[PDB]
Amino acid sequence: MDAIKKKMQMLKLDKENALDRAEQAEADKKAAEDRSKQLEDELVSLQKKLKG
Amino acid sequence: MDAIKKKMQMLKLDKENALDRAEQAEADKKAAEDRSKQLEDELVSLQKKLKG
Amino acid sequence: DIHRKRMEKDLNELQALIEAHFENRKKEEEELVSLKDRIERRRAERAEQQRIRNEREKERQNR
Repeated sequence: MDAIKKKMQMLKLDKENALDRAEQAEADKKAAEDRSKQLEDELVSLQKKLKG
Repeated sequence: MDAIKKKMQMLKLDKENALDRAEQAEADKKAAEDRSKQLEDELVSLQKKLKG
Repeated sequence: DIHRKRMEKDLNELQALIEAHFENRKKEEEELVSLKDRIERRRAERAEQQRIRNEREKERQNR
């Protein structure tokens, strides 16, 4: 009984960790996408420059 | 009893789904990161080729 | 489509599971009440048995 009582806190922590990890992964994905978009815009600008 | 068994199993399933969403986000993030590295490499290559 | 289904099912199944546990808990509560009632009536039955034993001892002494 005591085993399940104290280990339930551990289960709660595992759920919270999975939620936070998913949140952080989505945030880092958004940051990576933003930086990729800006790099793409700079690459097209420099390609136009090179063509000229 | 039996309800506890099935409820815990459904929870197990929810946790796997949460890890699945995290893994999907991380895979998309890895794809975006690979695109960013390729774009940065092309960008530096373009900048020095333009200078030349 | 799949994810929405998964959430819908998880929510409604969780509600059904909670209702099922409450039904088991109330049945256990009724069994607990009956258990206490049986404890008191077993006490009364033991009192009746000791009184019957006393009556039998008197009968044995009378003959």
